[PDB]
Amino acid sequence: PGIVELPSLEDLKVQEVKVSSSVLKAAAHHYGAQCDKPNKEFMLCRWEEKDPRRCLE
Amino acid sequence: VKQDMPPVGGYGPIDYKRNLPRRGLSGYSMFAVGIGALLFGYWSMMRWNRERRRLQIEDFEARIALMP
Repeated sequence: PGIVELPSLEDLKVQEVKVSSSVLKAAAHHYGAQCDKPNKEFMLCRWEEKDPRRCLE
Repeated sequence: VKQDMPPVGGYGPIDYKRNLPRRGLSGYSMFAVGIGALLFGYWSMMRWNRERRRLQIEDFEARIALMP
């Protein structure tokens, strides 16, 4: 039918938070308290518009 | 002299009684002990269950805040 429109690798290269996972769990509560305030905007963007490649910024 | 074997001076008594001391107590005491220890275990189990419910909700908070 129609082609897909997948974005570029130069936009798909952000440095991860390359911590391990157990410390990421161990710091999670204060990660949810102070930060994770503007990512409910992200999650609402995801659940309203179900398109990753649309809400990646 | 004579050296047979008679009973020398007579032998003492030998019991033949059915001597059963009936160790233990009444059955109503046994039901009381059983129900009491059982209910003790129930209360302690209830308390530990709801403590682990609190910690399980905290682990749910971990998986919620960890996800995005």
